[PDB]
Amino acid sequence: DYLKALVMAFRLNEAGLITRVYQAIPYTDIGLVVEQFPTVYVPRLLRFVAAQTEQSPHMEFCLLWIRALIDKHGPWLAANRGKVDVELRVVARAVAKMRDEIRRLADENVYMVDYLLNQ
Amino acid sequence: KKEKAAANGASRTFTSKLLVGGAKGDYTDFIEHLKALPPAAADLELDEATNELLHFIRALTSRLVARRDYELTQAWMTVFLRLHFDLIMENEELLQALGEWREHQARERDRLSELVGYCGGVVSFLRS
Amino acid sequence: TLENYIHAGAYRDAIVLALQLNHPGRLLNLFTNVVTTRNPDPDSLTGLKAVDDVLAKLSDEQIFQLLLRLRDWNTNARTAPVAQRVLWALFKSHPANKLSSLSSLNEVLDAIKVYTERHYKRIEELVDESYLVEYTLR
Amino acid sequence: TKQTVETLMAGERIAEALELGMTDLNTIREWEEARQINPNIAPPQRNPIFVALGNIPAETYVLNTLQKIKPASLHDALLVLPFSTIPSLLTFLNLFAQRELNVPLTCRILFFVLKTHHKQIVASRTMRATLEKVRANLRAALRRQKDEMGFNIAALKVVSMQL
Repeated sequence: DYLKALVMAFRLNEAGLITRVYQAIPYTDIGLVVEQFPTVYVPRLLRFVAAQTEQSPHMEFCLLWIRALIDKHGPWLAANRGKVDVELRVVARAVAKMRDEIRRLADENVYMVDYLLNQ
Repeated sequence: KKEKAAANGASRTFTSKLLVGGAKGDYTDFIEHLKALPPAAADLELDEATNELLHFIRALTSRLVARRDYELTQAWMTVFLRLHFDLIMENEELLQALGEWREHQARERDRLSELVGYCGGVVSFLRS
Repeated sequence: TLENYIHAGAYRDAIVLALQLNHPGRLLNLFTNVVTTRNPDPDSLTGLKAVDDVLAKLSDEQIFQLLLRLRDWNTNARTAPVAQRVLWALFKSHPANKLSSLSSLNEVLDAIKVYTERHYKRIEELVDESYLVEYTLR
Repeated sequence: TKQTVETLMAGERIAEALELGMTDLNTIREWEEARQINPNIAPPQRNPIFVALGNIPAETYVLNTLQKIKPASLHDALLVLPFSTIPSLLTFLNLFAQRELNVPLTCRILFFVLKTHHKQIVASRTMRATLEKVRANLRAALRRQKDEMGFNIAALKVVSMQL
């Protein structure tokens, strides 16, 4: 269903359209979608959800996208490598920037809270 | 951009709307107020269950239970506890308030850190 | 309560003697043995309440001596963790004010802080890697 | 050439250590189940090597022979094992987690294992169960030792601010 639309939106290469249908799908369906998704468009898709992670405040959503992605298409990425090693390398960067920004601040705060909560 | 000014704050009728939030349930107006001014060092550094700190902490707690603005929540919370940590260790109400904040803060931290953790890790593995 | 002095004063006298000793010290080994006791009952800072207790009664110059050795136990990965746990029991049983005061503190405190941060980075990275299990499984 | 002498040596040491340890664990749990029938009269008769060492738990004999191998050879040595040894290893790894015995080491070796034995482990339901055990315990261990240093570093920052 949504899948169909997303494969067409990639089939057209129209970036804005890809984005509309991308944010369109509900978070509960992402599994289903990524599972049935064409492998040839998987590297391209990665480049996308990478660039979305680092240019639009939708953390849980994008991280979920990468999550279900590596989950359903991991062995593939492994064996293939090649050009995908660039795609991979921007995903890593993408989660890294996401990591050290949302972790560094969070736990620090809560640790201080903890000490204060203990006197 | 906004995430450049956010990293700028941590290097360095307002109280009206924030206190009106106590009457209301949505400190939303106040959140926008804060989202405005760049020298929050001047503003943040500023009786009986109607002193500003309890309600500010309550406002960050409110934002946490949303699904947005984790970034500025933490950013504001660290500069809050950068200078107010000696003054709030003296009072009791804002202690129970931080005790409530820590709840939501914890749940969500767990969620997000498992996600960026799982992803960061598995991807670091796959590129090997 | 003379019996109580007798039973409780045992480990107190033991540890205090260890700290007096500027020898390499089985102090490490006493702590080590008592913090990983196969029976952790009851549930508290060291598992043996008695250890928290003797930690609390601590002589202050000896608290300092304990930190001075703690910073040394933080250099090795092996001895590190037990150091982290006694540091933890120490900081949790004592409010900061008693500890801010002295009886040369800051340099030791900074060696401690630095190396603790290092092991923090290390362990975080290890959680990230550890999710490998999560994937492999499912 | 020589690398395989090293590898092989370091393979045999862990393999037989794991044999002794696993047999020991099995005898003691047998004795457990046997004593829960009748608590009176029931001797362990453990292998002489443990009682020779100062009567130590299997876990630590295993852990020590492990901790003893050269960092570099640890890889190929892990790989060279027969698969027959593997489940025991997980059974000990679980234990290393359950008591937080040398976490970074038990990790490093656990990754080396998983990286090379995916399918084999995920096959047999027994190995997956022990793997769920190590998952839980190692996760709990890392959690606790993390939060500890966090609180430690909070208090350190607060006394450094206080000074």
